Amino acid sequence: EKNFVISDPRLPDNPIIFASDSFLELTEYSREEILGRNARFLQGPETDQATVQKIRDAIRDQREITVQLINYTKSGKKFWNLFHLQPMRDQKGELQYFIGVQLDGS
Ligand SMILES: Cc1cc2nc3c(=O)[nH]c(=O)nc-3n(C[C@H](O)[C@H](O)[C@H](O)COP(=O)(O)O)c2cc1C
Repeated sequence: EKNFVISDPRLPDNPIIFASDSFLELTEYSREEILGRNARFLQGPETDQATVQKIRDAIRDQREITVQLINYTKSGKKFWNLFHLQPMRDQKGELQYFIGVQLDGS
């Protein structure tokens, strides 16, 4: 998993708290530009709203999902993101983070 971010769903709007070096390369953002923000900044005009709903539902249900959707780099370059979400639970079985892995399928 080279490109990924980890979010903290115990903080408001599930902000990114960690972004891998490859993710920065992929997306053209600096670490400072994106930590503390929700990963939906990757979306834009052509991102399929139905697929986003599929992600929203998986987050709500706290389950794994793999979808493919149009994302955008900082300059506004489109790419096909083969995206996999995974809930991560602590030692009490309580939701603790989400990991999001991106694969540029373009
Ligand atoms: C860890 C994590 C990684 C995510 N990575 C992406 C991503 O790479 N691309 C994307 O379009 N959305 C990604 N999302 C989803 C958005 O953050 C958001 O959950 C999605 O747009 C659905 O929720 P919303 O309707 O409130 O926008 C990620 C979410 C989480 C929690």
